[PDB]
Amino acid sequence: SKTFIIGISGVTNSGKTTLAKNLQKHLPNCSVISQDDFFKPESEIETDKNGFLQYDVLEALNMEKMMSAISCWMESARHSVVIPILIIEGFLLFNYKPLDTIWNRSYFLTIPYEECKRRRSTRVYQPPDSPGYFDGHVWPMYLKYRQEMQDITWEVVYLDGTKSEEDLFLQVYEDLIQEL
Ligand SMILES: Nc1ncnc2c1ncn2[C@@H]1O[C@H](COP(=O)(O)OP(=O)(O)O)[C@@H](O)[C@H]1O
Ligand SMILES: [Mg+2]
Repeated sequence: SKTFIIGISGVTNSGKTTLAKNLQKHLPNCSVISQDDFFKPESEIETDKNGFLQYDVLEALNMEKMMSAISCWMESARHSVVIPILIIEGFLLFNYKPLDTIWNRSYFLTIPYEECKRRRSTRVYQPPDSPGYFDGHVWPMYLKYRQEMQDITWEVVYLDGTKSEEDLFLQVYEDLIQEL
C-alpha cells in the first residue's frame, strides 16, 4: 500500500534525467518515469504565429497515458515487498493539478539562461530546434511555468543545476534519507 513518490522538475537540459538515474541506482526498489516518454505525435502539436511548434506546454503531452504509467507502477509496487520508490522526472510536473497530492518530495533543477542555451545547443531533437526556437519558445514557456509555480501550496526544493552530477546526487540523497 505505502509508496514514496519523488518529483524532479526543472528547465530543459537542467540535468533531470541524469539526476533521476543516479538516484535510482542508489535507492532500493526504485523506478523512474520520464515525462519525455509521453509527447503527442507531431501532427497533434499546435504551431503559433511565428511558426513555433508548441512542445513546451501540457497540451503537447498525453498526461492520461502518463497517469496510467504511474498507476501501473503503483500496482507493481504493491507486490514488490514479500517502501517502494517512484521518481517522476519531467519539465512540466508541478503545475499538473491531478498530481498535486502525489508528491512526497518535490525537487526543481534551475540553471541560468546562458548555460541552458549552451546545453540545449549540444542536444539534437526530433525535429531539430529551428533557429530562434530557444528565445522564441523554450525560454518564454519556462518563465510561464515559473510564474505558474508561484501558487504552488506545498514545499519545493530548488537545486542548482550548474553543480556537478555527484554534488547534486549527494544533496538529494542526503535529503531523501531524512524524508524516507
Ligand atoms: N550536474 C551537471 N552538470 C553539467 N552538466 C550536466 C549535469 N547533469 C547533466 N548534465 C548534462 O546536461 C545535459 C542535459 O542533461 P539531462 O540529464 O538529459 O537533462 P534534462 O533531463 O533536464 O533534459 C546532458 O548533456 C548532460 O550530460
Ligand atoms: Mg530528460
